[PDB]
Amino acid sequence: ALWQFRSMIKCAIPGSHPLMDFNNYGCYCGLGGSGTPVDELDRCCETHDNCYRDAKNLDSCKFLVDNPYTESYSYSCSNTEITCNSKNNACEAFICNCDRNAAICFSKAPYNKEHKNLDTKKYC
Ligand SMILES: O=C(O)Cc1cccc2ccccc12
Ligand SMILES: [Ca+2]
Ligand SMILES: [Ca+2]
Repeated sequence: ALWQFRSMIKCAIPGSHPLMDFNNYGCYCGLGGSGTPVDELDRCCETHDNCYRDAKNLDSCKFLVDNPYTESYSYSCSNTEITCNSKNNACEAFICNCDRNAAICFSKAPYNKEHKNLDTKKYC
């Protein structure tokens, strides 16, 4: 679920504040997305967006309000290590891995201040 993804980021990148840092970054980090990502970080977000897309299109999963963000899994954090609980059902595991892969990705992408709150009507 959304809150848990926020905590994943705090786990992968300890000195970080997610809502502020990664929301409305580039073209994909934020609600929806458009165009080509600008950045490796932005790419991390596009892949996340696509991961949620695929999850919605697993005909065996029916998320509340049709939003995968709505779905909790369990997962733990041990010194930069995110671990998805094996006991999460197939749909929760999938979402879990979207979030975790995205937090691992964010932790290795260059953060470019330029791109925070990008003019998306122009550059995306
Ligand atoms: O996925 C989204 O729609 C927005 C979104 C994207 C990336 C990181 C985030 C961190 C905290 C809250 C929202 C976030
Ligand atoms: Ca997005
Ligand atoms: Ca759940």
